[PDB]
Amino acid sequence: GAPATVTEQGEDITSKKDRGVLKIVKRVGNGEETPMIGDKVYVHYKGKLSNGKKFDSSHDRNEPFVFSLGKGQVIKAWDIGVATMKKGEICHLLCKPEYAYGSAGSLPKIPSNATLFFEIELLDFKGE
Repeated sequence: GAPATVTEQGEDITSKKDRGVLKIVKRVGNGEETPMIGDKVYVHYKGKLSNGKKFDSSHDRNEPFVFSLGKGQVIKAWDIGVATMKKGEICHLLCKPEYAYGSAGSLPKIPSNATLFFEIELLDFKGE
């Protein structure tokens, strides 16, 4: 399924080249520009564990997830991954634990040492 495919066929987008964050572009976005550091980004997402269980989805809330890019407001894999996206893009992101919740996890749903799968849609980005 999709998690296996991004694991086996995804692009390493880390600057360290450690395969900690893998990406596949699923829907091509608009033009060329990607957000810049500090922009207010609006996304929809769904996340799953490696046991197949969905842990969260913004679609279920009828509102986007909003954060300031490149400021450590989200897990490392998201700062890295969302920075590569075009407006309107949908991607799949595989996040090894060192770029996610590490040994701590996120209690109760995300266990220790968890590799995470996300589908992410970049809705919009704005400077303030």
